[PDB]
Amino acid sequence: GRFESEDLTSIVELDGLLEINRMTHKLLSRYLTLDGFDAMFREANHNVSAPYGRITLHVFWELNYDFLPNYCYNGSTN
Amino acid sequence: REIHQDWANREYIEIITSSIKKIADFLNSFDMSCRSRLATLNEKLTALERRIEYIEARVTKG
Repeated sequence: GRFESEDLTSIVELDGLLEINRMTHKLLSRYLTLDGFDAMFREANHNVSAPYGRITLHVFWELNYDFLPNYCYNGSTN
Repeated sequence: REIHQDWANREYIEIITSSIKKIADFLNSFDMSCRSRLATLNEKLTALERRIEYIEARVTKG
């Protein structure tokens, strides 16, 4: 939800938070018994029962609305 | 003399009671072990069930 509530530039923050969550799951799995991180991630993204998850839909929405008509490319710095 | 016979009978009764305590302690230990194993089995089964449901939810449309 936090990723969906911010622009596309929050993708790095989302990736970092997902890595933190994966680390926490790995730490907790030593004693407890939880599902694989992939299963939880897909259930949260609703990608288990749908071809496309929430992340890709939000990326497409941002590309359509906020990215293309607001960002100007610079070939020197890419 | 009756005293010696009483002492022997008290030996017998004590041996029987000690055997009873051995059995009782063993029973308690058995209850403690069996249950832990059962808990592990139950948790494994529960994990399998949820995983199976996820697999099923992942390979069906509506």
